[PDB]
Amino acid sequence: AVPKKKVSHQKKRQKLYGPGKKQLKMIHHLNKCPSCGHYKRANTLCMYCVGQISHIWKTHTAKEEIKPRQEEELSELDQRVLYPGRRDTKYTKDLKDKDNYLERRVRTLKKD
Amino acid sequence: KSRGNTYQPSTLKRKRTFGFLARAKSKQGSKILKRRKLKGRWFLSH
Amino acid sequence: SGSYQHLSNVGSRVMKRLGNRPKNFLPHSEKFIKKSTPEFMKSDLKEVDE
Amino acid sequence: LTRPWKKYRDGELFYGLSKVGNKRVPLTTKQGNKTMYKGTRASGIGRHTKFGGYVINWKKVRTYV
Amino acid sequence: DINVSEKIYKWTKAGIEQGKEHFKVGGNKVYFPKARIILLRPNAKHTPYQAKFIVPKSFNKLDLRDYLYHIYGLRAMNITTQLLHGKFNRMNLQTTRFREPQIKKMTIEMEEPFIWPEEPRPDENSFWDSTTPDNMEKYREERLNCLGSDANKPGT
Amino acid sequence: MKVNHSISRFRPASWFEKTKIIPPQVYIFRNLEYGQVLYSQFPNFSQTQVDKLFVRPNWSNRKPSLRRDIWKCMCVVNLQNYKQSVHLYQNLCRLRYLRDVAQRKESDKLRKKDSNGHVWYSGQYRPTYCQEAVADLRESLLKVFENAAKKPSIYWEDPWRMGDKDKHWNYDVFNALGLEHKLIQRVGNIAREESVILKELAKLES
Amino acid sequence: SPGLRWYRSPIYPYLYKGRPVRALTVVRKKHGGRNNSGKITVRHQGGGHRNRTRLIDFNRWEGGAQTVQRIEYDPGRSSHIALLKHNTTGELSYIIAC
Amino acid sequence: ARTKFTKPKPKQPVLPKDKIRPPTQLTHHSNNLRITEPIPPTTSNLRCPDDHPLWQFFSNKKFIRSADDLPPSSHIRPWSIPELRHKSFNDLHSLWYNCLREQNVLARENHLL
RNA sequence: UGCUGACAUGAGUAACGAAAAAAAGGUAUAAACCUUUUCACCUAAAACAUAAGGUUUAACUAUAAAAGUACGGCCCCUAAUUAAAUUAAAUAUAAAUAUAUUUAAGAUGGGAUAAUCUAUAUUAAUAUUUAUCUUAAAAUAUAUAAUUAUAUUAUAUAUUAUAUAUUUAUAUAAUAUAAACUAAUAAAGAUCAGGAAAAUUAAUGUAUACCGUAAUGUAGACCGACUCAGGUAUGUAAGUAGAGAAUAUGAAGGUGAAUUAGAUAAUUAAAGGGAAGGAACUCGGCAAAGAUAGCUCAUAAGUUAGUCAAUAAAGAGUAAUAAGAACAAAGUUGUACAACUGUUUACU
RNA sequence: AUAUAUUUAUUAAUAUAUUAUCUAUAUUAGUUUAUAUUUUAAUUAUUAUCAUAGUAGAU
Ligand SMILES: [Mg+2]
Ligand SMILES: [Mg+2]
Ligand SMILES: [Mg+2]
Ligand SMILES: [Mg+2]
Ligand SMILES: [Mg+2]
Ligand SMILES: [Mg+2]
Ligand SMILES: [Mg+2]
Ligand SMILES: [Mg+2]
Ligand SMILES: [Mg+2]
Ligand SMILES: [Mg+2]
Ligand SMILES: [Mg+2]
Ligand SMILES: [Mg+2]
Ligand SMILES: [Mg+2]
Ligand SMILES: [Mg+2]
Ligand SMILES: [Mg+2]
Ligand SMILES: [Mg+2]
Ligand SMILES: [Mg+2]
Ligand SMILES: [Mg+2]
Ligand SMILES: [Mg+2]
Ligand SMILES: [Mg+2]
Ligand SMILES: [Mg+2]
Ligand SMILES: [Mg+2]
Ligand SMILES: [Mg+2]
Ligand SMILES: [Mg+2]
Ligand SMILES: [Mg+2]
Ligand SMILES: [Mg+2]
Ligand SMILES: [Mg+2]
Ligand SMILES: [Mg+2]
Ligand SMILES: [Mg+2]
Ligand SMILES: [Mg+2]
Ligand SMILES: [Mg+2]
Ligand SMILES: [Mg+2]
Ligand SMILES: [Mg+2]
Ligand SMILES: [Mg+2]
Ligand SMILES: [Mg+2]
Ligand SMILES: [Mg+2]
Ligand SMILES: [Mg+2]
Ligand SMILES: [Mg+2]
Ligand SMILES: [Mg+2]
Ligand SMILES: [Zn+2]
Repeated sequence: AVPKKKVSHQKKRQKLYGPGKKQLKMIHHLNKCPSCGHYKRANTLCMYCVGQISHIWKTHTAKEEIKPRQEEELSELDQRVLYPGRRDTKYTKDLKDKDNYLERRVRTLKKD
Repeated sequence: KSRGNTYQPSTLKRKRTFGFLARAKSKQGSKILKRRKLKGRWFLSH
Repeated sequence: SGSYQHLSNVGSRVMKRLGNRPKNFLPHSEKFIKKSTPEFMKSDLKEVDE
Repeated sequence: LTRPWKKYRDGELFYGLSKVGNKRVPLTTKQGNKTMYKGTRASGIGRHTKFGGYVINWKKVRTYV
Repeated sequence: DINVSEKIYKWTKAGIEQGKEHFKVGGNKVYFPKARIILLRPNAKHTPYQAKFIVPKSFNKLDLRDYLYHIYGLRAMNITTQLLHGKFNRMNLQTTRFREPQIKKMTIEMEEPFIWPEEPRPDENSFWDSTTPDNMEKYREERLNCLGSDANKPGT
Repeated sequence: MKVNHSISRFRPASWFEKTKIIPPQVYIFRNLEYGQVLYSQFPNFSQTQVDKLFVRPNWSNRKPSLRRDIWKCMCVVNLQNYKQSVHLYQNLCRLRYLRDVAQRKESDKLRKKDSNGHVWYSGQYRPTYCQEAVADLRESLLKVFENAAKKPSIYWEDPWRMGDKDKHWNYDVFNALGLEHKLIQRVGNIAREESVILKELAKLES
Repeated sequence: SPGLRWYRSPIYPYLYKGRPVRALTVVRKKHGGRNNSGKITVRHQGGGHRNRTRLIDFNRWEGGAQTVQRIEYDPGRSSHIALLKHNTTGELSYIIAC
Repeated sequence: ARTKFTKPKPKQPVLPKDKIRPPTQLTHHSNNLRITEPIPPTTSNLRCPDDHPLWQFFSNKKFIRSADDLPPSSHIRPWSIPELRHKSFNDLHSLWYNCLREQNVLARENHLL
């Protein structure tokens, strides 16, 4: 149930790193994407090219934003009177800074 | 019967028992207050 | 800020304690202030008391 | 998640920084029971009625001349 | 002859007609008042015919009305009072906690409307320009809360 | 005892004719807390009226409190006949129902949304409901006059509350009628002596 | 019920089946057998039914003929009490029933 | 509970066609009603006066006095006690109220800042 | 089993706290945030109103709007009770103090008027607990005033038509569902016999103070060291079903979560089914299994006479015959001990 | 009912597409249901969810 001794430096290290099962393997199965000449996984789509195509689809197949007439044709002063500004909470501010906590996809290296 | 929740707050009761004025009014409470003052306490009572 | 502290004198004792820091822990107090301030703001000379 | 930037369990609270603190700090108007009435030195103006109403006493009302 | 509310309304109308107070003036004459009031910007819930003030915590509704009449010449017809809560604040967790001040805010209704002047641009006014102090605050946060290898990390 | 008052039921034209408490008119009430509007046949109202209107409440359109202070008269609309006023009132109720239950999605689409796709608010005050009520009032009145002497009139709390006298409120039917957009006299505490003011208005057109 | 099996109480049909005169009744303050210390001095006394003590005339001073109007149940004593009415005076009073 | 054995209940006793009263209300809401877009209240209907007494809380109708709009520190001095001592009561009272007004203007601004 | 600090080891191991998720888009930044649609879960709640509590957590600083009527406090009044208070000498007492009496405080309670809307000030003058039956009345049908069977039976409002004051008032007549529920009324059964305390006319008044109001509240926002399957007061709690607040469903509302994706060995947990046998198991039928109406009938020995035994066991009617939702309902007996309903070692 | 087309002399008739089957008032306070009035406010085929895999018979 309980360790009888302080496990030594040797014995913890040979346990962890000695076996190949536990080690990380080289990703030999990279290959060139045909659409953009960059690294991608074998039997896998290029995340750049498919992303680009998805973006294209979004730009074309776009549901139009609903802008109400009455709010679109308000005067500036009138709009200010109706819908004044406010102090956002700390939480709200944190939520707003998305680049702080949201990871954008990195581009791979160009294949040789 | 699970224990641990022996504190059951109720502001009124707290102020009656452990409030400053209750301490002031009793002789014993006044002595306590004095003792706390001597010690240097920032908060003498609830 | 979103403070409201400026329209009152609340937590007065605490403010006094903070304001009147002991002089032998003045380096401690100002070390972090120095760190906080940018190079163009901060001055080398000692901020003497009133 | 309570907040999406904190995916894992840091020792951060659901709200605020610390739950604990000095309980012994003077009451305000907002605190206490329904019966707890603090008041704000605003109205020693008139007189409370026998029935629970109030009757202003204008000789004891502040004008700013 | 007539009911109380109606009588009050009649009195108010008479006072308006006069150009005298639209309300019974008190006897406790304060010659040198030290009270200041902070005229606030209007919320979405209010109209152009309303104005809200931060006032003294010991300021009465009647007192406020009197102040508005005599100091400024404005007659507040209806007045409400909103005493705010005082949330706990502390400089740091090593310090003692205490409440921020309970602050009294009184809305008034008035017979003529009013809309604030438009707030200035960043380039125009020196003081009303939140970029600088906010940036400074951010820099302070960075520098105090920077620990190890984030010292090398470039500034925002 | 007598349980029911004038307010306790819906009152048709015949009842009004029999009684004559007030003239032919409909009262409209802003909610200072939430910005919601409350129509009524009488200058007072009860929980029953609230229940009738606020039938499908949610977080956005919460069922309002009946506390008297937050309710304030937005608009008092007078008409040529009791029957006409009753019909207008019914139309308003119908419109409200449509907005809440039947044709809710369309109403939502029409409204102003903030970022994060909610109907724009400041606190729990939502300024769209009032606007809708003004638009709904305009619609109902128009319908009444299509269906169809004293010149009718709409006593406003506030002249600002009109969208625009050019863009709206200048239909041919209204003009033919002589729809006078008056406002209530603010020479007194409007909130506190509201009932008195309403009584005075009622007296004026009789 | 097995609790009913040994419940005997004497039936008095002549006994009054109404409330006592309210002017002659004071509240019967409970103690739980606790003295001014707040400590249980007398054991085995506690939360009964609510009661009113009845002000029954033991001295019997006034004199003159008095008619017994009714005979009542009294919760604070084993005896019945009799509501007398003074024939001349008209003053009302309680008395231990014979 | 509902069971295999539960026979259904009888239908409610309807009042006959002749006996039922005609309802007091006959003609209800218009079926033609339509959800129109809202009509947002406009400042154009207002006539905010140029001498509204609430402008007295501002200074030259400015949301905020800039550094140039403010009176400079070298040019300005507070009153001396001796100077005040030879002023009349009414004058002093007026001065006090002017001071208070100025504070209010600054207080509004200061708070905003 | 020294004290304090720092850092190891177990170990990148267990665990990430009852849980239903999917796609598209915000965004070529999202398992976790927002929106839309789909799907699910709670639904006499995981809903909607509130009480208490609390680092304001809120839809936020441009912030929780009250003269009063199905608005609370404050105020008046008092209960339980409390009081360095109160009375040459109230009484007692090593001091502290204690007692009795006064006065003052003290809500968990009582408190005038009101949609026809209503007016609270000042001065003067003399209600434990339970029940709404039976009878009687008239009404509706069958038979030949009287019988039989069936509901109805005190109050709550609009309409119409009359008679009196003069379209506003008063009274009368007639018209008009069922089932729950409310308040107010009346009469009244039982012993366990049911709070306290604070006047009326007239004249003159009344410019209506202060505080509470967010959100959370069977909970991530309180008490449990934690965003803890624990503890936490009250009122509504769509319909369909039913004796019902049981049980099923779920209109609306709210929610689908600081862990995910896969795989589903051994093994564990919590479930479902099982041939032939049927307690052979085991200390012991522990556990599991077992309900051939729940309504209406009927129901023994014994016995303290109490359908106590009884919700008797078996059994009948209605329903169903191959079965085909949930929930209520789980035998009979002998002996020892204790009359019985209760109480007990909060955590063996 | 709206929108888009075709015929007809904006109207009516036809075709296609989309949305809808609500609502309000009476029956003495409230709630539900019922009927009447009001309104365009529908009844057949086939699915799904939930109730221990809802239960049961096979597999
Ligand atoms: Mg503890
Ligand atoms: Mg609170
Ligand atoms: Mg009012
Ligand atoms: Mg004894
Ligand atoms: Mg050592
Ligand atoms: Mg791992
Ligand atoms: Mg493992
Ligand atoms: Mg291991
Ligand atoms: Mg694991
Ligand atoms: Mg979990
Ligand atoms: Mg996405
Ligand atoms: Mg239900
Ligand atoms: Mg919830
Ligand atoms: Mg809630
Ligand atoms: Mg609350
Ligand atoms: Mg208030
Ligand atoms: Mg009050
Ligand atoms: Mg008192
Ligand atoms: Mg008190
Ligand atoms: Mg109370
Ligand atoms: Mg609320
Ligand atoms: Mg806590
Ligand atoms: Mg614990
Ligand atoms: Mg929990
Ligand atoms: Mg249930
Ligand atoms: Mg649903
Ligand atoms: Mg078997
Ligand atoms: Mg078998
Ligand atoms: Mg055996
Ligand atoms: Mg064996
Ligand atoms: Mg068993
Ligand atoms: Mg026998
Ligand atoms: Mg069972
Ligand atoms: Mg026993
Ligand atoms: Mg126990
Ligand atoms: Mg135990
Ligand atoms: Mg009814
Ligand atoms: Mg239809
Ligand atoms: Mg379910
Ligand atoms: Zn590519």
